[PDB]
This record gives sequence, structure tokens and C-alpha cells, in this order.
Amino acid sequence: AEKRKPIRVLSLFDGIATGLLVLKDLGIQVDRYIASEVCEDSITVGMVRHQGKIMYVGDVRSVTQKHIQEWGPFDLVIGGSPCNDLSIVNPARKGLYEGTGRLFFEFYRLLHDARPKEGDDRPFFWLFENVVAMGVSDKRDISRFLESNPVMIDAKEVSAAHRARYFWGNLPGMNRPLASTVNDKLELQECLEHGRIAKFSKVRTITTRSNSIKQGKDQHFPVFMNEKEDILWCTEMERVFGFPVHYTDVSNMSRLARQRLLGRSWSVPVIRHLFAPLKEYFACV
Amino acid sequence: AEKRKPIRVLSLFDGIATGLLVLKDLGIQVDRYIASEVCEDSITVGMVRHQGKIMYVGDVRSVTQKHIQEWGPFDLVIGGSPCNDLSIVNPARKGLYEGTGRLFFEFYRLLHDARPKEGDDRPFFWLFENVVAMGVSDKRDISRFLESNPVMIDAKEVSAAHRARYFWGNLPGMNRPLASTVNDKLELQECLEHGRIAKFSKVRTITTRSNSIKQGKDQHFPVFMNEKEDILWCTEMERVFGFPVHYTDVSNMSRLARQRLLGRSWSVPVIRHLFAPLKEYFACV
Amino acid sequence: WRRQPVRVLSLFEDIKKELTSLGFPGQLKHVVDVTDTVRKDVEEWGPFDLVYGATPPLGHTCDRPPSWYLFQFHRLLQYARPKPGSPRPFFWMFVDNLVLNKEDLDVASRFLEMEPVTIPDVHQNAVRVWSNIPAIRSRHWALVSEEELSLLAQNKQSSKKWPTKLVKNCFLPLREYFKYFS
Amino acid sequence: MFETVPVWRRQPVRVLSLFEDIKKELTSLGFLESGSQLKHVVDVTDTVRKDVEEWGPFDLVYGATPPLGHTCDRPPSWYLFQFHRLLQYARPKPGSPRPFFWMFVDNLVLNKEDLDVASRFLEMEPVTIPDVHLQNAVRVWSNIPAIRSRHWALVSEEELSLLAQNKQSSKKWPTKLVKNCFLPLREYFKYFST
DNA sequence: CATGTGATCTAATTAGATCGCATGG
DNA sequence: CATGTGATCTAATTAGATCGCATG
Ligand SMILES: Nc1ncnc2c1ncn2[C@@H]1O[C@H](CSCC[C@H](N)C(=O)O)[C@@H](O)[C@H]1O
Ligand SMILES: Nc1ncnc2c1ncn2[C@@H]1O[C@H](CSCC[C@H](N)C(=O)O)[C@@H](O)[C@H]1O
Repeated sequence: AEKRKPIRVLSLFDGIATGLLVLKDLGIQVDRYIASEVCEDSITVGMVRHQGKIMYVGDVRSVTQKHIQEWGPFDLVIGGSPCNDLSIVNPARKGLYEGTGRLFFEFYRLLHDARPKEGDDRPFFWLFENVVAMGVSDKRDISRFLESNPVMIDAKEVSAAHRARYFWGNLPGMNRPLASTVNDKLELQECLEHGRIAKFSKVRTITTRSNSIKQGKDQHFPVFMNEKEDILWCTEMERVFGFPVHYTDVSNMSRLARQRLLGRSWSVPVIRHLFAPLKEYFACV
Repeated sequence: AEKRKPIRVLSLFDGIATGLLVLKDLGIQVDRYIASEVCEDSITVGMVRHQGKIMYVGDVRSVTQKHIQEWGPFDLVIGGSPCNDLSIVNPARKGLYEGTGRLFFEFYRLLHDARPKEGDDRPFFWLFENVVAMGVSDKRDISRFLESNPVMIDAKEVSAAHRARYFWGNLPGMNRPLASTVNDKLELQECLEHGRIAKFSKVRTITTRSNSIKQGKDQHFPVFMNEKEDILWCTEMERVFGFPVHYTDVSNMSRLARQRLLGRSWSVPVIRHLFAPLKEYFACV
Repeated sequence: WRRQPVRVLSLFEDIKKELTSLGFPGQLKHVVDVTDTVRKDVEEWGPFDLVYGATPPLGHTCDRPPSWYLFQFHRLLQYARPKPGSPRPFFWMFVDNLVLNKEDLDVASRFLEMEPVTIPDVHQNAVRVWSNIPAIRSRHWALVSEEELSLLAQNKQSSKKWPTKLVKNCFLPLREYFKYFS
Repeated sequence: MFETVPVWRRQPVRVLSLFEDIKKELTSLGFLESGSQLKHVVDVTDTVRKDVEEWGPFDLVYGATPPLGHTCDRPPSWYLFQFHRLLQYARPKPGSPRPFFWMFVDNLVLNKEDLDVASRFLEMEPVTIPDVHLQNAVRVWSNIPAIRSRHWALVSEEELSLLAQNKQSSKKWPTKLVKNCFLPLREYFKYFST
């Protein structure tokens, strides 16, 4: 009979600290949140929105085995490597082994470094996320280096946006059915500011590019405001992703800087569903 | 006795609806709030941040005496006309009789249209704001047309910014000493986001242009963040003006569009100090 | 029958010569520089039955913008209006000598609550005036367009500066309200 | 663990070869008897962990970049990542006390970016091996101690650079230099003869 | 037979440097 | 004599359109 301890997390390619946001939202106590990230806008968002709790370590390639043992142990290793060279939306993608695609192997490397030795059965959980719209050869290789097959979770089931994502990991009940919580805004209208009308129930996948906010190849505007068409506002994008309103209203970021952060990040209700069974393994409230 | 009634306000050059915001912060019940404003950005802020309570009537020059009769009566008429052709900071200022400077006489005209006729002793209050840094002749002409001298209220006494403003009007106790509320943030440090250091106690007057965000003729940065110099973020500007954080995080506005709205507006604590005695004249929650 | 003498306050131009041509302790008050004239000044200058103001003609002696004369006209006019208990009639008078531009003209109609009547003279130039008296707006006159008056305004700048031949044709139908010296 | 074995208790070495069958190298030094102990893998894109395990235990894991040529179906970094992946598949359970070695050899095909990925994933900088009578050269990564303690003729990677670029442009394996890296292993496993 | 954790074009905005001097401190 | 509810000019950065095609 041993009381559960607060969680120690290693988050690679942290972005805007969605992992720490979801863990706090679940009441899971966090002893350590070590994040490797290089974009200063993202680091500023994480530093501000979590009051210096996150500790940044820089480039994922600067993190050695020795660093993992000094800063460890870790109970949770999470990350989603860049996909601009993986996703088939980029006709100039350099693949899994070139460009930014090869940063995946840094995750596989640090995961191997952070795994408990054979014989140590302490609780250890990991999650790797990336896009479904990737090359078949690149998905096969990702699964073999991680030695697991992914589960496909589309954010459309618990939010107002399509976002089919692959998730490799060992978290409990990763493949259990998705639950539409009362905290989920399932339709675009529920994420819009006052005085604005949605033209679509669900919005298509939001990338970092403005053309993804408009719908279809005909570039249909998503919302109306007193009979004039308009794209989504930043606060509305955050609500579509499940972030607190004005989460990214930080550091004088432009609209497109804010969308670059959001377009690369996770759907918050999806991560909350994935992280939810973790609260039976670590200290809470 | 006779119970007090909600206030009916005519707000000319309403901007980002500082008048309605301060009235609601004071708990004063507002029957109707008619706003004359032309800037679509300004109107969107007010429409959103007050759930369509504000009724917009458009250009101040299209408001006839007939409209004042239909829409009135009014218990409060407030306004601050554009000062780009009034403030000596513009070496190309066209004066009070040309450019946008003449829009002051529209306030004088509508103030006359809305005044109770001699013999009608219903409570009637009005306020006109503009900059101290105007010409001697132009200030003289404003006081002759409104038939009263202004009082000089510098926002530096209740906020983290210099803003020496003239206020014409008949509000109760406009000359009473200005007292620092405990919710006033007097120092710049209190307005900054986490992890940032202020280099100044009070900043200089914030206009619509970013050179006013840097201090002195030397254009010093006001903030250190992890030993790197930086300007104020928009949320920090909002805190310096006394608005709710993210008040202007609306309509995909740039940092510049947001600073234009704030640079033209009122210091919220100053208006709260000016509006506070109205609580004894109208219904409050 | 009981028609008292008139009391006329003139602004920016003394009308003494033209109104004495109709014979109207002088009854008139002429104001030097209105900029420092307050309400108590107009109030202590006795009651007034008609207030008059005018733009200067195309030419100098004006250090002000053409809009300054109206705003000041509109200001001191309401200084001179009587309380609603006053049964005596009250009228005002503001006439333009082609100096107002279009942007400046709409300010006139909105601030005075009516559009101007156009009055020409062909053998000179023309003028336009706003006023509540029922003898200009009601009685039909020589109707021209503001565009041919624009050619006469360019013809005004062409030639140069006086309007009084037609100005007298305006203050005429007021003798049926005050005294008359013939 | 850099401990020596008494000669009478040295067992025949079990070698896993990837991207190269180094039979001729290892036979020529008496590491294998010529009977009917070395597993060569055709293509590693589908071998899982159970495969490396069912291929019996391994004492040495070898992988190498193909020499300058067109048999680059894959990008040069693919051979390294795949080598690292199956290397962990072939590591002994942390209880076993027998000697275990691995080595990855580069025929000057990886560029600077692939070289830092190399030294970070295998956790050591490459020892470059030159061939004088200035012919060819190879960089090697391995836990073999006498490849880190012995001192061959040092070469500037800029001298290697001139060669490397020149050799790449000029466009089999350097058997002599890969053979030398195996000799300090004779002191750990069984030796065979002719 | 639609679709996309992007990218490359443009033409439109924005950020920073600079200019400005009457004024009341 | 430091200051300013601005404005102009100039590289910088954003919108916005368009381009891609492997895959589920
Ligand atoms: N070399 C590197 N080291 C660490 N992070 C890197 C990196 N190269 C790119 N990144 C970061 O990896 C991130 C992948 S986008 C993933 C962000 C995260 N899923 C979220 O919810 O916010 C990007 O933010 C990018 O800035
Ligand atoms: N012709 C016109 N009619 C109505 N409003 C006008 C106008 N011309 C300019 N304005 C508006 O007048 C405002 C002056 S700035 C005053 C803003 C207000 N005091 C606030 O607290 O926000 C500006 O917002 C400008 O858009």
C-alpha cells in the first residue's frame, strides 16, 4: 500500500506545452516537466503559460544518454516530431531519413535511453504522435523503430475539426472508444465569438498555412459576421483545438505566428483522453 | 421615495467601448448605450466584448437632432474626438477647424441637441476628453464652445503610464483628489507577463505608433526578458491602460491594429474615477 | 400695429449701411472678435430679435478658415436665443459669399438644420444664405445649380469682392415685423 | 568491460552481419571453422526483435556503409539508423557476463551532417583508419578498446575531405583496413587455423 | 474523389527609424 | 527642454492563391 507519486515527464518537441496543460487539467501532480524545444515563440508560450515550471534543454540532438540519467528517471516520455518532411501535403517532403523527418529517430533514441532497464517494472509510459497523411514506407519504419503499431485517433470525434493523427505508445486503454465529454465543443459554432455564425459543423484539418482555414478546394469561408464572410479568429482556432482562450495571445505574435504554433500542436481533448488513465498511476488533485 | 433608474448613454467616438466597460465595472445598470463610431475594428471589439448590447449608429455627422429626439432622452453624453489634427505630436496637424479636428464641433452640436431644455431638471451628465498637448488657441476654442474649463487628470496617478488628459464635463466631483485604488497597478512591473522585468516605474504616453512604447529620445526598451530587451506585449499594454487582459484579442487584429485602438482610448481607472459618483444617480446591481 | 423697433446683432461684418437704407443708444450691436465673447456678454448686450453673420468675400482680411465663421456664428446664436416664454419673434441670418467649399457647405446645412437658398445677380456674383425667416425659402426665386455657381466662383477668383446688391434683397421682408423709416 | 579471456575458455564467435557478408574477412583470420556462426541479413526493413533473438545470441554485430557506388537504394543515414535499431535487438540481457562487441564502418560516404548523427547515436566519435601505400581510408565506430587505444597515422578530416570528395567523385571495399580492426578480437574468442 | 502538423509565389500590411516643434512645465 | 491619442518612408512579414499527389 504505497501512495502514488507526482509524475516526471520528458517532453520532446514540446511546442506550446500541450502535455503539461493536459496533465494539469487532469489534476495529475507534476514534479518535473523537461521540454526540448527550439522555437523561441513556443518556448515563450510555455514559459509564460506555466510560470517557469517547464525547464527547457534546447535541441533534442543536444540531449545525450548522460543527460537522461542526470535528469531522470522519467515516468512519461511524450513527443511529436516535425512532419513537414513526412506529411503528403508537402510535395517537397524529404522523407523520414532527410530534412526534419530524421528528427523522429532522436525520439526513438531518447526513448531507448529513458526506458527502465530490463527487470525494472516501475511505471513507464510513452506516446509518439504524427500525421496519418504520410508515406506508407515512412509509417512502416516509424512502427518498426518504436516496435509498436499506432492507433488512429481523429480529433473530429471530440472537437470541431478534422485531424486524423497516429499515436504510438503504451498508455493504458489507448485503443478504447472515444467519449464526447460535456467539456467538448463538437461544432464550429460553439467555438465562435459572439455575433458570428458558422457555415460548417466541423472544419477541415488546420495546418500552419492560411489556406487550411478556408474550406475545400473552393476556399469557402468558414463563418459569417453580419452577412459578411470571414475566416476564424485566433481565439476561435484555440477553442477549436481545445486550448484556453487567448492561450497563444503571447509575445506580440502575429496571427500567422499563432497559427503556426496551433497548426503543429495536438488537439487538447484527444490528449486528455490519452492522458486520462494516467491519474490512476500518479499523485492527483 | 422615487427609485433610481438605469442610465441611458450617448457615446460619441466610442472607440473600444471604454464607457460601457467602466459603467458595468461600477455596477451601474445601463438601459441603452448608443455609440457613434466608424472604425470597423473599434465596432467589432464593442460588439463582441459587450454581447451586442451597444447599438451602433455610425458616422457622428449623420446623427441629426431628429435622431436625438427619437433615441433619447439621454442621461449621459460622453466622447473623445480624434486628436491627430489636434496633438502637437503631429507637425502636420490641421488644427481644430480642419482635418479631423473639426469633429469636435460635432460633439458640441450633439451635446446641445441632447441637453434638457431650461426648466427640465432631470439629472444630465456629460464628459468630453482630449489631450493636454494641443495648441493654446485650439484648447481655448474648445472651452468657449463647451462653456467651461477642463480639469487636468494624468493617468500616471492611478496607472503605470503617463497620460495627461483634459476633461470637460459636469460630473460630480471631477476636481476631487485622485485616490489610488488597491486594484490599480501603479508600477509597470505589475502589468508585465511572467518572467519579464520592467526597466521603468512609469512609461511615457502610449500613442498609436510603436516609438511611444520605447522610452526617452534614446528609445530605450522598457522590458528585460531573460536578459534580452523587449517592448511591451499587447496584453501588457492593456494592463497599462487598465482594460481586461486580451480585451483587444479580437478580429485577427495585428499588434499595430490593437495598439491603434489602445493608443486612442481612455485610461480605464481615470474614467472609473470620473464615473464613480454616477452610482448615486442611477440604478446599480 | 404694435411693432417695436428691431434689435440686430451682426457678426464679422457691420450691416449698418444696408439696413439703414431700410431705416431699421444704437439698436445694433457689432462684435469685434467673437473668440472671447461668452454667453454673459451676449446676455448683457440686451435681448436680440435678429442675429446676423456672414462670410467674407473671395479675398483677404480673413486670417481664419471659412469654417471658423460658421462655428462661431452657430455658437453665439444659441447664446442669444430667448427662453421659450418669450413671445416676441426671433430670427437669425447667415449668408455665404462663395467661399464655402463642398465639405464646408454640408457642415452649414447640418449645423443650421436646413440647406441654403441660392441668390444670383447678372448684368456680378451670387450668394447663398440659411435662415428661418419664411420669405426666402417659401417665396420662389431664381433657381440655378451649384455647378454653374462653381463657374462663377472660378469667375470670382478670375476677376480679383462684394455682395451687398443681393444682400439687401434679403433683409427686406423683415420690415413687416419691426418699425419702418421708409 | 575490457577483460581478457584465458585461451582454453574462448568460444567461437557468433557474428551478426548487416549490409555486408564479412565471411572472407573473418575466415582469413581464424574466427570461423570452415564447416557448414555468422548470420547475414538480406534487408533489415522488416526484421523485428524476435528475429534477432531467434538467430541465436551474438557476440559481435557488424554493419557498414556500402562503398562509393550506385547500390545506394537507401540514403546513407538509413544504414546507420537500421544498424542502431538491430544493435539494441542484439544486446545481451543485462545479466549475461560474456564479451559483446559491435562496430560500424564508414567508407567516407556519410557527409558531415550524417557523421554527427553517427557519433551521437553510437555515442563515440569515429576513429579514421588510413591506408598508406595515400590510397583509401575508413572511419569506424566500435567499443573495441584496441581500436581506441592504438594509434594509426592521424589524418585531418580535411585531408580525408580532399580524398573523400575526390574518391567519391572518382567512383569494392577496402579489405585491408577493415581486416585490421578485427585483429584485437583474437584475444577474446576462439582462433582457428589452416 | 477528397484530402493535407507545407511551400512558393505575389502584393498587401507591418515594424522600426526618423521627423517634427509648441508647450507647460 | 523633455515631451507627444502622428505621419512618412523603407526593408521586413504577412496574407492570400496556387501548387502539389500518395494514400486511405
Ligand atoms: N531540433 C529540434 N529540437 C527540439 N525541438 C525541435 C527541433 N526541431 C523542431 N523542433 C520542434 O518540434 C515541434 C514539433 S510540432 C509539435 C508540438 C507539440 N506536439 C505541441 O502540442 O505543441 C515544433 O514545435 C518544433 O519547433
Ligand atoms: N466621423 C466619425 N464618426 C464617428 N466616430 C469617428 C468618426 N471619425 C473618427 N471616429 C472615431 O473616434 C474615435 C476617437 S479615439 C476615442 C476612443 C474612445 N475614447 C475609447 O475609449 O476607445 C476613434 O475610435 C475613431 O474611429
